[PDB]
This record gives sequence, C-alpha cells and structure tokens, in this order.
Amino acid sequence: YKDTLNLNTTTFSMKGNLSVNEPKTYAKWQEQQAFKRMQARKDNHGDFTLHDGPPYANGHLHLGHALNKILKDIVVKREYFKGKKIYYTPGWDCHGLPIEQQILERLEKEKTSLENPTLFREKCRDHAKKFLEIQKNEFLQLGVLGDFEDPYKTMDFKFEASIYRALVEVAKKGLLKERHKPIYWSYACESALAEAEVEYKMKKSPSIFVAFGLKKESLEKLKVKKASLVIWTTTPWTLYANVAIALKKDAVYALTQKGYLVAKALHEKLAALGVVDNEITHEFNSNDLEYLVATNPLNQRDSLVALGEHVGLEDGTGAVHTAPGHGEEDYYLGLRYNLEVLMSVDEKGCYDEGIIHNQLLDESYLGEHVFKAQKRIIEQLGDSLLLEQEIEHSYPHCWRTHKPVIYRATTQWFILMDEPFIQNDGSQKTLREVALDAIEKVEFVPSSGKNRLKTMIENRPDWCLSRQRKWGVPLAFFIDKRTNKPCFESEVLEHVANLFEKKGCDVWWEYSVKDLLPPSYQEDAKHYEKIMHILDVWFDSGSTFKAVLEDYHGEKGQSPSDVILEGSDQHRGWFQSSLLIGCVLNNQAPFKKVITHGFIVDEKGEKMSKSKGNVVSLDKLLKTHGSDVVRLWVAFNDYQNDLRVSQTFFTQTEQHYKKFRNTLKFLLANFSDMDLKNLERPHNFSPLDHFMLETLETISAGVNSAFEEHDFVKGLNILMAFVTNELSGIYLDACKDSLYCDSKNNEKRQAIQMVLLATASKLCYFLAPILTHTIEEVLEHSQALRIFLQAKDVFDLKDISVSEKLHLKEFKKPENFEAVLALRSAFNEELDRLKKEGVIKNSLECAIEVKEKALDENLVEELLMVSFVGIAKEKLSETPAFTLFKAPFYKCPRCWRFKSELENTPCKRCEQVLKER
Ligand SMILES: CC[C@H](C)[C@H](N)C(=O)O
Ligand SMILES: [Zn+2]
Repeated sequence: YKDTLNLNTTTFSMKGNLSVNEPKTYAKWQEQQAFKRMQARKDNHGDFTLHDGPPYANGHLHLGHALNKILKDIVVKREYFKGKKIYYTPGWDCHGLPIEQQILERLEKEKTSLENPTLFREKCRDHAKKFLEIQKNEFLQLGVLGDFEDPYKTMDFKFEASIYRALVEVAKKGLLKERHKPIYWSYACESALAEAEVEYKMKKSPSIFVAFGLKKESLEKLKVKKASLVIWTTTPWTLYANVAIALKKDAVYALTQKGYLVAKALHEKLAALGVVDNEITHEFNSNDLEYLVATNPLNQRDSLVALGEHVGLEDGTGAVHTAPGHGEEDYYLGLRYNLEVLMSVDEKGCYDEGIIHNQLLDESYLGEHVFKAQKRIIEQLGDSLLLEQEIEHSYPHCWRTHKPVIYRATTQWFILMDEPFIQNDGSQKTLREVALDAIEKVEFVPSSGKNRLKTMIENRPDWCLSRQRKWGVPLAFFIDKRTNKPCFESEVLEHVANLFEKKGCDVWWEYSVKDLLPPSYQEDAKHYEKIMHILDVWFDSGSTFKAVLEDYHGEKGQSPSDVILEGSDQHRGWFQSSLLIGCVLNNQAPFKKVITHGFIVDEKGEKMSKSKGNVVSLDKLLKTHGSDVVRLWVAFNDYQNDLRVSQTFFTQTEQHYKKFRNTLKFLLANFSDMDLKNLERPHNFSPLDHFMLETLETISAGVNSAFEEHDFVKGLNILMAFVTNELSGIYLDACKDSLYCDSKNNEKRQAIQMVLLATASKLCYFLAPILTHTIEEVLEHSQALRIFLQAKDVFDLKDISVSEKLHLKEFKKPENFEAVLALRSAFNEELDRLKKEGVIKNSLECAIEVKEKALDENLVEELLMVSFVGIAKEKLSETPAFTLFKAPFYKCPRCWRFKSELENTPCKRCEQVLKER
C-alpha cells in the first residue's frame, strides 16, 4: 500500500552542497545588483544608516573581518526586511603605515629603495587598490549585501579633500596647535606616534639603582660628610640627559650610615633589596633639600635637587632621575625650574653629535642605538651602580614595525583636549567636555562599552596628528616666515582643498608654493613654506562620517549614523577618533549607537598568529563548512565576547543548520501538493491547528524582540525550541497520518497544510537575515510559498499577518492545552516504561481510557497517537489518570494504525481513500 500514500516530496534537497551552490547565489546577487534593488524598493518606509568602519587595504581578510561584515549584514538585512530604505556603503582605509610598512618591507627584501615621493606614494596607492579589490570579493563570498561596487576609499581624491576640510574645521575652531614635548617616537619608521598606534607588550629591561653624590657645597649646606641620592631607572639610555633629581614634596628622607639618601618610607624595602645599608643616621625634609646640587656619575654634570609634583613612594627610591628630553612629566618639571632640555637622540633612535658638543656622554657612543648602548653605560657607572636587576614590564611598541618606541622631545601638531572653543550654539566648552557630554547620548551594545570609551576620553592627552611618513593626507598649511605662524586664511585653505579634490594630494609635494597659493597671494609666495607632515591615519578614519555621510548629503546615509558595529578594540581606535572629530565639527558623536563584538580566537581562547601556528584561514573555514554555517555560527553564539574556532563548535552549528533545513524540507514536502485555491478561501482549523498558530504567533514575537536587541542567540534558541518541540515533536507527529494517508481532498488535511505554509513563512522571514542563501533556495523550490508570500525571491519577503492571510476571527478565545499536554507527557513516560518491559512497541498499539472526562477525546487520540480512546479488554497498566489497554483492532496494512476490524485489511478511512474516484 506504500504507493497509495500521498507522495509529499519537494525538490528542495536535504543536503545543502553549500560550497557548490552558495557561489552561484552570490554571483547572481552581484550580476542582478540585489543591493541596488533593495535600495530602490518602492514601498520603503523609514531610513536606516549603518556606517561602515573601513578595514585597511592591506592583505586578505582575516576571520575578524568576516565576523564583522556578517554581523553588519544581519543587522542591515533585519532593517531591510522590516521595510526600511537601507544605507550601507562599505569603505576602505587606504593610507598609513598599515600599507606603507608593507612597501618599506618589500623594498628592503628586494634590496631596493624608492626616494621619489610621487613614485613612492604611487607604489602604496597601487597596493591599496590591489587589496581593496581582493577584500571586496572576499567579503561578497560571505553573502553580504552593500554598495560594494561603489565603496568609499580614503585614497579617492575627493576623500583626501574631505579629510583635509575636516582638518581645516579643527584649525578654524582654534584646536589645532603646535606643541614641543616628548612624545612616542618609533625609531624603526622615524615617526612620531599616538596612542592608537602603540601596542603595549611585555619586554625585559635592566632595572638599576644609581647614586648621585651631593656636591661639596651642598654637603656643607646640609651639614653632613657624605650624602648621595639614589634613583631607580629602567632607562640608563636617558641618564646622559639628566638635569635634576625630583623628590616628593614635604616628605622625610633618610640618610644612611654609608651616606645614601632615600625616602624614609622606602628605606626598609631598599635595605632588604640590598640597595642601601640598614642604619639611618639622620632624617631630612625634602623641602630643605630643594636646590641642593648633585653630580651625575655617568658624565660628572650637575643635577639639581628638585621637588616633583606627585612623586610616588610605592616603587623606586622617592628620588626620580629627571630627563626633560625623554619624558613628558620630566619636560614640564624642567621648564618649571628653567633647566636645559637635553635631547641628543636622533630620529633613528641613535645618539648624535649633541652628546659631544654638550659633553653629555663619551664620544664612543656616537651613532649608537640607545637600546644597544645600555650595557656599556651600566658598566661605566662603576661604584655608583648600587644594584642591577632584570625586570619585565609592559612597554609601548610600534603597531606596524613591532619595535619598541622611545620618547623624544619634538615639535608636532596636536588637537587640544582642554582648550575652550566656540560651540556651534555659541557657548564655550573644551573638547573633553563636549566628548563626555556626547558619549551620554549614544546607545552602546553592550552597555558596558559606554564606560570603556568614557574612561578613555576622561584620561586621554592631546592628540598628536603629525606623522613623518609620505603615504597619507598632508597637514597642508603654510607657515608664514614673517610671523612663524601657520596661515589659516579661508581663501588659502579652500584653494588647496579644491586642488586636492580635483588632483589629489600628490600636488602638495609636486607643486611650488606659488602654484599652491591663490592668485591674490602669489606675489608673497617667498614668505610661505609648506608643512610636510601627514595626518595620523586615525584622523583619516575618524573623518569618514564627514567624507561619506555629510559630503554626499545623505546619498550614502545620514549623519549621525543609526549604527556602527566594530570590534571592542575600536574604543581605542575608530570610535574615539570619530567621536573627537564629530565633536569638533558638530559638537556631537557622528553615530547614535555602537554595537561591539569580540575577537576570533583559537580553541584555547588565544589569538591566531603565524608565529604560533594556530591560524585558521577564512578560505579553509568557508570551504569546509559553507558560509551559511559560518554565518549561523556567528549568530548562534555570544559574539560580544571572543569566539573560539573549534571543530566541536562548528559541528554543533552544522547540527542546528541541519535541523532548520530538514524542518523546511518537511514543510515544503507536505504542502507541495496543496491546491492553490486553498490560499484564497478560509479553512476550519482544528484545536491543534489553532494551538500551533497561536504558539507560532507567541514565539514569533519573542524571536523578533530578541533580534531587535541583537540577541540572535536568544531568538534562535526560541526558534529552535519551537521547531524541535511544538512543531516537530507535537504537531508534525500528530499530523503525519493525515498528511500521508488522508485524501488530498480532505478539508482537515488542507487546513494542516495551510498551517505548515504559515509556519514555513515565518521561518523564512526570521532566518532571512542569517541564512539568506538557504531561504533564497527555499523560495526557489516552493511555488506555493512564492504565491502565498507574493514573493519572487528572498528580497520580496515581508512580515506577514498570519491572522489576515488565514482569515482568523478577531476575538477567538485562545486554546488552553495545559491539561492535555500534561496527559501526553504522563502517557509517554508510562509508555516508555512499557517499551522497557517489551510489552508494546509504540503508542498506536494502545487504547487509553482517560479518568478525566472533560478532555476532548479526538485531541487526546491525536496528541498521544493511540489507536483508540476508551475501554478495552487486555489491561496493560494503570495510573491515577488513565488505564492503558491493548487496542482491540488489527494493524491496518496501509496506515499502520490499529483500527482495522479484520487482519491485513485496510481500515475504514483507508478503504474510502483507496476507492475514491
Ligand atoms: C574600523 C576599522 C579601523 C578604522 C581600522 N582601519 C582597522 O581596520 O582597525
Ligand atoms: Zn488504515
């Protein structure tokens, strides 16, 4: 009788063959310009702008890039399917050391050089172009949709002009100022750096305690025979630049029997270390030591005893070796006392002629790198070296050369944080104040991200903008030699900006000063000289809101954006640079909302690097699992924290994907034969039908609410529980007899099919942002779904009203299945017990007599899948709720239910179906 059943099959395959079929889908969306079609949708209602943070145009995509673009894609697709016009122009960060360092390294490896600035910039620009195309196509292989054929590029000439015009706005508001002070200096790239370009890593260091003997006249003033202040330092390379020893104000300093002078609060620690001897002979107040003078044991130079602002007593000695050329707090102390700023370390981190001309350090050190010289310096200290250790400490390194940085007093350009400036509304505020106010108006997901960014703004220094490399946007101002000050005249600045817009920034190197000035100024061209520093690339990316959202007047999205979505490492990076520049231009953040994610890490939670051998390639991952599995893995996991890549976790995701896919296959298979005239007329739905429609509505609200708050785990868990439990476990098991053995003309079967159609419809809508290829495939294989949803393809999906499309009555009282589902669970646990004893094989062999008479007997029979409700003859078991019997019928050879009065004879329902004309 098997061939007399309803076939109930679909062409939608159980196997996804994802690595074969996904490229076909994505190629189609590119060929057909699906993102453009999305933006053009005629019934768009509302707008949604996600502003892409631009990856650097260097190298192939990392797993973190895929995580990022997939999450953006889910968020964007969610808004599209809610009915909005979407703005999502992806972009690329094309300048900076992330590109330039690769060129510098390749030149070195080729044993070649390239000193021509235009030709050098050309090699960098060609490298960004190459990898922009590579990353673009790799992004498209994730199934993401955006304006990838018209992306934004910081190397576009109009973009270079937009960045420069952002800088112009900073300068005209009085926040762009030169400062001279020690800052981060990367000797390996001969450039200043700021915080976002520094990576702190553990590093071993010498750690030394050094005695500076007081001069004879100072010992006479203090009335002791011997006294030497002891300092602690990890940088013997700066001892040549000492000008002072800074003490804590109004603090007691102990003089030992051997003549060492240290903070009394630290004497116990230092004597236990063996730095000084244990016997204290005299105590002195630091206020009485100020303006004594000591002698540097390295070079015999005077060192002033000074009082520092906040000298610490937790480490060291309480006497701080002070080198204004190499320490920012040292520098301010030096100026307060009108001391020399000694700085004889060149741009490559090597001692220069200054050590000879000023007698700071022996001539032999000329040309030596400061880190290389330290062993010989420590040996030169002789008896003044009281103790030498080796320690480990967290130390700043250059983000691209990975070499340790140093600090060098230098003249650079800064955006000031504590300089009051005129607000757009006419009030007066500092940038720090504006940025803190602006942070409070932004929504952070998770909300903990707010305090992370806030704390950085509270604590950050002035922002050094000027870099000494060639690949970037120049700080393209002239210094008037007649004034020694920059020219911020609007006519000059807009003349340069317009040149940049048309020709790009190459002209700043190529053109003469005269050719770069408005005609009104060319007679005075001899008085002007170009600043040749370039902008921090974090200023480039900080300006994307201006260059993309503002300068295209909303065609690429609104300013402020509705959402930005990046790694939580961008609090130190793009979030902060965009926040600061937004606050100068607009006095608010250029984003309304920040969503963050973690890092992709290995099975042990560790970062992937080539030096570790734990790198999983994005290509290998997509080839193994398929992009819809990778996308589901992202969505079905706690992406705000680090995501670990392991076989075990991807296997779990594949099982989820399989369950979703097998469920959609079953639904499609079991309404494939439905007559489409059913779609227009209403149906009489059973209580179980209604229970499922009501359950589907309740869980649909919960999936949607979870997805709205970007908690895709919570929503997918709700969806998966529904498909596993109420759908597959209860409804589809109860309906299989009718779906396969009732007549196609049976109105109860047709009503089940409509429920299955409504259920697949909701599954398609909710999974469309995540498994877009798979839902596209579902629609491709189901004509009934396409008619019912009025959908040509996945991009025509909308959130449908099941009530309206099935013609449900307005005030229908919901079903209450609590009692009958409690019976079902009790029956199934009693039935499990009888299968243990070998008494019966399945529920169909049973009759049940329910002790509660209020229950609907057909629904009991449906849900428990017994063949008979009522009393029979062979008792199997008894509970307080029900008695089970052997069903007093034969098994029907067609439907396998125990409903046949005669052996091997079709039951009454089957007999009619087999007879039907
Ligand atoms: C948001 C990205 C930022 C701007 C930077 N290009 C990076 O890849 O880290
Ligand atoms: Zn039958």
